[PDB]
Amino acid sequence: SVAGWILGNPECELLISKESWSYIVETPNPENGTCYPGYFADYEELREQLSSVS
Amino acid sequence: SFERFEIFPKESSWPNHTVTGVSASCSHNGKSSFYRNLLWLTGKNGLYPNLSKSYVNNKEKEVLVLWGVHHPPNIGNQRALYHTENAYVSVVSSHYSRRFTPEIAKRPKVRDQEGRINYYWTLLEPGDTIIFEANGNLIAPWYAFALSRGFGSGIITSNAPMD
Amino acid sequence: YVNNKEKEVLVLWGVHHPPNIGNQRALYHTENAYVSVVSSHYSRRFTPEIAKRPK
Amino acid sequence: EKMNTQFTAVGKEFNKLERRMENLNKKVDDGFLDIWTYNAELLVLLENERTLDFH
Ligand SMILES: *[C@@H]1O[C@H](CO)[C@@H](O)[C@H](O)[C@H]1NC(C)=O
Ligand SMILES: *[C@@H]1O[C@H](CO)[C@@H](O)[C@H](O)[C@H]1NC(C)=O
Ligand SMILES: *[C@@H]1O[C@H](CO)[C@@H](O)[C@H](O)[C@H]1NC(C)=O
Repeated sequence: SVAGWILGNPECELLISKESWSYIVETPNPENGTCYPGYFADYEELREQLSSVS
Repeated sequence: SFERFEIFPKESSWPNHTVTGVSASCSHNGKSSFYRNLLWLTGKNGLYPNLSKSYVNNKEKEVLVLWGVHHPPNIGNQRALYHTENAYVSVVSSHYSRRFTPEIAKRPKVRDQEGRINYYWTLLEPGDTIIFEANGNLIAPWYAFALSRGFGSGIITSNAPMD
Repeated sequence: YVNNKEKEVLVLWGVHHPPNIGNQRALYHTENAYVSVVSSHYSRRFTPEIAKRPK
Repeated sequence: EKMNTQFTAVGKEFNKLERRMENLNKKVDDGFLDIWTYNAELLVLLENERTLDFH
């Protein structure tokens, strides 16, 4: 998931050299997100802002 | 479904706190009473043992629980019913947590009463857990609500006769 | 930190809430900690919250 | 028959500190109301001449 990968989970290491894009494709049930449990503040706004970068 | 079911029985879940808390602002049929789903907790033998209760949603459907925190208007009343000056409550869950603290200040009179109760609510999931930890000024739940939300609806305000 | 680049930068940080006061004092040697982040138009003061939570 | 229908909600409520939502909700609701008046009306006025000319 976006939060799991942005925070740098030990998994999701295969997608470091994919800097530029047009959009992000997820999995219907993304499992390996954040390891330590918690409440990710302003989650939704982060996804929208990171939906497009150069 | 809206099964209103006992969650924290008043006769067995609070052996060490007085549960008959009444307010003159909610009088019913000429005598003081209180809400019929909440419970004002006070001291006993001049002692208010900090409470720590838990609940597991055994049912196979969402449950809705309410609770509130009481803000006394003066420090004298706060120490009278709780024997402490800086209380704190806490309500944790699997993916939900907050830590409320009381706020004491003089407020304009509303319904011949100054103190304020801030009500809060949440939701659980099948098999989820909710833990109440507090040392004062907690209005614990007494009745929950198991709900079966179906594809949403709307609310109407009107005065038409029932037919 | 000063954003020397000519581009926006995104930074992340977190605050750890221990489950018991014993662990809190073990790794930090204090009972009432506090963290704070500030910028030109951004400032908040987080504080830890200790309580028993479901596993 | 082409008036496809679905469950619809009423304009919700908001507290005094979220007035931006109320005006946004009014703008979208009034936009559809203005659209359907002109769209529906000009259809039965243009297609009333079509049937009159047909006769
Ligand atoms: C990743 O997800 C799998 C299930 O899909 C789980 O068994 C595993 O413990 C997870 N590990 C991490 C590091 O997220
Ligand atoms: C309540 O009081 C009894 C004895 O007065 C004590 O054993 C118990 O630990 C207290 N706390 C409860 C029942 O939560
Ligand atoms: C309750 O308060 C007493 C002292 O007032 C303290 O020793 C005890 O650890 C507290 N228990 C909880 C569960 O906070």
